[PDB]
Amino acid sequence: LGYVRTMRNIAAKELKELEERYVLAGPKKI
Amino acid sequence: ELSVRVPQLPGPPDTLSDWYNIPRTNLTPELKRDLQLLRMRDVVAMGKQFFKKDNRKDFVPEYCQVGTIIAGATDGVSGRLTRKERKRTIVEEVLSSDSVSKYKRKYHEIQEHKKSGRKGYYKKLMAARKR
Amino acid sequence: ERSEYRRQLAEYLQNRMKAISPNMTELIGALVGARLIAHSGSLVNLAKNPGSTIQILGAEKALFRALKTKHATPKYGIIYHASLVGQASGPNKGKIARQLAAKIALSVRTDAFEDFPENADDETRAAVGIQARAKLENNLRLLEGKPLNKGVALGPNGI
Amino acid sequence: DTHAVVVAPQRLAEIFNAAPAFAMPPIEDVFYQVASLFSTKP
Amino acid sequence: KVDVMIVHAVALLDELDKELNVMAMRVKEWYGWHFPELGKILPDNLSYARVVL
Amino acid sequence: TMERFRVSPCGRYMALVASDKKGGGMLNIINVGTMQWIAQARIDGRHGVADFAWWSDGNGLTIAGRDGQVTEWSMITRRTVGIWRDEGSIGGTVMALGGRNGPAELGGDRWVAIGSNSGILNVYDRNDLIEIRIKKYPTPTRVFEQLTTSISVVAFSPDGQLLAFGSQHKKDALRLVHLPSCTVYRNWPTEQTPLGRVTAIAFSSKSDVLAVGNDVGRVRLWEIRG
Amino acid sequence: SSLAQQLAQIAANSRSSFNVKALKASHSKSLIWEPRVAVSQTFAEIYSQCYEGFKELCHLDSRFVPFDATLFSAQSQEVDRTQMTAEENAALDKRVDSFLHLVGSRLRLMPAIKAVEWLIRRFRIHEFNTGTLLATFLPYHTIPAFVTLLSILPVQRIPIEYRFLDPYIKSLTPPPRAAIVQQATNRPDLLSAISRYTLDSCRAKQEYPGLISFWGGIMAEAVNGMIDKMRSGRRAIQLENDHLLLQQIGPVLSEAMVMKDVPGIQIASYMVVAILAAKGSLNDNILTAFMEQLVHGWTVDTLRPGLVCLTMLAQHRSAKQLSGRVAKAVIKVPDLVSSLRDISKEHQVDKLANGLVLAFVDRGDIRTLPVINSLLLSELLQEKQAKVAYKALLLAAHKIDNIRKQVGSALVRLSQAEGDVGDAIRTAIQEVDFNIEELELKLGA
Amino acid sequence: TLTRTPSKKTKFVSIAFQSHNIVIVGCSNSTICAYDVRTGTMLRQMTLGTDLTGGSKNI
Amino acid sequence: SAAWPKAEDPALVQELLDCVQQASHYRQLKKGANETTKSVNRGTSELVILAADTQPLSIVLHIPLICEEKNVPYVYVPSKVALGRACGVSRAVIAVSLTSNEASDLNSKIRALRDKVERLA
Repeated sequence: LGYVRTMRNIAAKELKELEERYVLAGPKKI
Repeated sequence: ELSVRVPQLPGPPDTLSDWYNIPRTNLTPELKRDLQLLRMRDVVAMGKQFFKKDNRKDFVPEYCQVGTIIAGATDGVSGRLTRKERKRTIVEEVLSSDSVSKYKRKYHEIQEHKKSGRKGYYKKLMAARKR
Repeated sequence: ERSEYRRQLAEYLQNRMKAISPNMTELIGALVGARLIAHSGSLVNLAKNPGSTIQILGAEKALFRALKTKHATPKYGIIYHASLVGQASGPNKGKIARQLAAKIALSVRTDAFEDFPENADDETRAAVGIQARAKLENNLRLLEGKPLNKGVALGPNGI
Repeated sequence: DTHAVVVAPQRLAEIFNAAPAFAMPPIEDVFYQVASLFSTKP
Repeated sequence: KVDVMIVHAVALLDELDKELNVMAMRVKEWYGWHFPELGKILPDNLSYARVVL
Repeated sequence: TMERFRVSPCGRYMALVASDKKGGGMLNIINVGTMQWIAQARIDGRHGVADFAWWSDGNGLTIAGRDGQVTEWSMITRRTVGIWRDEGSIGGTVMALGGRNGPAELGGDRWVAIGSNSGILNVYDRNDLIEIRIKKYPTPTRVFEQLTTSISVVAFSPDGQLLAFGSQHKKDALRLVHLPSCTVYRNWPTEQTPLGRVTAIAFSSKSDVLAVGNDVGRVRLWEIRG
Repeated sequence: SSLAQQLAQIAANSRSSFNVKALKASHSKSLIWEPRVAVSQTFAEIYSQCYEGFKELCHLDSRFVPFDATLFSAQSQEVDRTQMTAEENAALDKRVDSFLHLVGSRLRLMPAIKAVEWLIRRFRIHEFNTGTLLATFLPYHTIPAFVTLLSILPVQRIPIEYRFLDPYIKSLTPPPRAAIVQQATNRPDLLSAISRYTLDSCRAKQEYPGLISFWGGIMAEAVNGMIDKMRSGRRAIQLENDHLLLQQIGPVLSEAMVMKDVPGIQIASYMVVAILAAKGSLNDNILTAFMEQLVHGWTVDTLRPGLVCLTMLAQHRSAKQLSGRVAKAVIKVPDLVSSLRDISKEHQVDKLANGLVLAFVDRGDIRTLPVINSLLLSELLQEKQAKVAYKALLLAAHKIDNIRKQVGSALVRLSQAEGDVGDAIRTAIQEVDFNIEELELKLGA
Repeated sequence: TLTRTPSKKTKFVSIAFQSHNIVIVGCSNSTICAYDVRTGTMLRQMTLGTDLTGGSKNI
Repeated sequence: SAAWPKAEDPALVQELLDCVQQASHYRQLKKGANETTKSVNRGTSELVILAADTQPLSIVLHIPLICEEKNVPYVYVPSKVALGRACGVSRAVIAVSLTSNEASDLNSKIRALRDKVERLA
């Protein structure tokens, strides 16, 4: 369980960085 | 002046008294890889340098200590490993050295000579008969 | 002269720690408190940590090595060189390290978030530290005064 | 009407285990501690 | 109350302990040419520096 | 339904919980001698009325609803004397009310015991409810957390010295409690006391005999002797 | 192996060494010196060091000067204990027990430890007087000197009551008070041995507060655990368990309650009596026996602790009145009502005060009227107790056949009392339905 | 805004003040709530039962 | 005081404790201040319920900072003993944090409950 928790923390940080980079790459305005 | 004592009453030796207390081997997997490499150091330098054939049944000695050469003050331009070559173990130095392709070539020649006629050969003969 | 300056720097660190965090200074003391503040970065950055984090601050290399190779994690970190975990011996050392880290987490949260009327004496500003230290010393002396196992007392015959 | 005082023995063991036999409070003070432990006053 | 003085003072304390240990070992090797048995008599380096004084 | 009811100790009245939950339960109060409706007591809760108990002088009644609200409702003024809360009860299941020499304007019963659905039974001294003003947050004289399943039965001794409380959902889950000391007796029931899955208990009129009846359908009797 | 069992009992009962390795080991067992040094030590070196220790001890306390002549003598360098007869060995045992009772107070000091090391290394007290030595080191069971004595003790020479110490001899750690107290609740022999040691010291007036606090604490916790064991719920078994508890306790408390010269052990016995009367549900005649012996036993030094223990004893009784001599010595108490208010701030003195008023009213003496008046106007009794006490006073006034003058003076003062006591007294007059003015004008005319 | 109900389906249909600081509101989910205007808190939630004359359980 | 998203309505408090009990039976719950802080810092936490009856209230005030940094909803119930025996603990629990998963009726209840907490805020 401790090993899975550390790997999940690392993978969640990677997902946050990759989703930030994907949004930065690519009735909205009134 | 004179005090009540502390009563302290509750196999092989830990440190050698005659050899200035070399500690007993903490037989880590990295030290075991290093000792296998030391008994196979004839194979590592592939025929360029042969070694004294010391082949006991157990290659791990009872007392070892993994150290590092520091410095000869007379030679310091080429008798000194650089920062990108001072590695942690001995096996890491062997792998960072050259002729790893030479080890792979000799291994694949041995693998062909040992797969020469064993069972894929007989599967091919049986298929050529059945066709 | 360097030694005299280092001694007065230790006295200054003690005075500034009793100024900043009186609860934690009443618990473990100024040097170990300063080590914890140093590793966490700041007081409000230490206060956001759980007690299991504060138990193994500083032992992080062995911690993450053990967590990644499925070994057994270290029992304590910076907390080992406090006073109150150094009196124990055996497994009671790890038990007192757990309990002391939990009380340190409570005391750091109190010293970093509680307000005071500014005419507040230090003896009532370090109240959580005083109470936690007294309770924790009582628990330590119970853990040390746990008796040994009874046995059959045999005579000379074996009867 | 009154009943028999119920006291958990861990409290009395704390009263006597607070210090060694030497360097304990005097027996008048320890008697007042034990009597206030066994006092049935609400 | 601000804790940047706490982190700076404890980093300074660690570096001072390191430099004081190396300068005390240096005055031990630096006075051991003239009196070498004093380093065996006094193992505490502060008292060694005080005796050198 | 007419399933749950309580006759007053004076015998004059009888209260029946009306089957209408809807975020608050009422109970219709009936004169015993003529069997006619005379009053109605409505409390606010989430699922209604967990239990209730007449006061010992016979006038009012204490209605413990689910979600912790307990309500003292008098018969003379015929409106609510007060509302207080059980300590931390996420929902009440049973209540009992006994003893003597309590507060004179709250029926003259000394102890109230309220058992919740977690397994915890709180016992309050009813001289601590009076702050006629009732404290909105009284503290228990004793919180009993010995039973692990929901408290199904609770019964005071008629002289107010014993309190037997039990859970149905565990085999031999019954405890017996002294008052005013609020200490659980440790010598009974033992591992081999054939209680069963206790569904109903009853103390005798002189409080010499405890009767315990289980879910199999077997009454067993125990002399109480002090 | 019946022969091996008989020979094992013979070898355990044997006392003198008979081969050279046994002599060297038995000479090696010491308190101060390590064994490698303590093997090669003659009896002049040990006597020089330990006589310096005894000189320091004899300059500290005065009463070691007979042991200067008999135990620490230059001739006592040479005496072998195993070569003298049984009466010489018994007289030497009496001298050793007297010295150990004398030296138990100063045993944290290195002079006293040097003196005990002389006794151990010459007379072999760890083998021949294991009971008294282990009992005199038992109040110091948290110190390294007790750890060393536990290390040098022979295993089969310990008495049966102190055989809880065997894991603490196998692993050299000091035993805890939980272990000593738990073995005291389980074995009556260990509690009897501790109480016998401290009473045999306190009869010789060699007490010290460490020993008194040690015995008081361990007998208090042992009687606590013993009552919690003796409680059974069955009537005949709890009767027999109360009787067995009293038969195991009674001599110790019956001596330590009336030991007048040692107020510390008197207060500790009061503590044990208070625990025994509160927690253990005892009988009324047993509690009157305890109260009568406390009343016979107190001094001025233990008067207020005696009154606290008396309040607890009288509170936990089912009867209403006290049995005579209790009320007589509480008449002899100097400041009764003010002391009872200082106690009733914490201890509920109501049943003691009620029984005191009833036992004074049952006396036809007229030197108790200030005490009766003060106890009635004290605000200590309840309203019902005050009413029944005043009713008994007027009934005694009707029973008397001067006396009636002082009785009527007390009655008119009690009727003209000021507060709630006067309210309850006039209410008691109204419910006994007898007129004030009859006896008023009868005593005024 | 003083407060709002937890349930979004609670509709406030009538309002009357008991004193200067106590507001009594009726609701559609069978309740009469008694709020306190200064702090915006809730004194007590009076409730009423079902209607047993027809359908539509909420009074 | 410092407990400004207070749940004072007893209907909402009963809904919060019923969802806490259901998550406790689903083993989707983190009990205690340290375990709540770990779940909020790791980001697995869907909702977090603190208790306002804490005698030093400042020992749970660090969790509002981490919830403001991680955008999870926190709410204060009145009684920590009620929170404790709502989780099924037999101790006083001062902070609890209930987590989310892929697909559950409990996850739908979590979404509706944090909508009600956002109505409180």
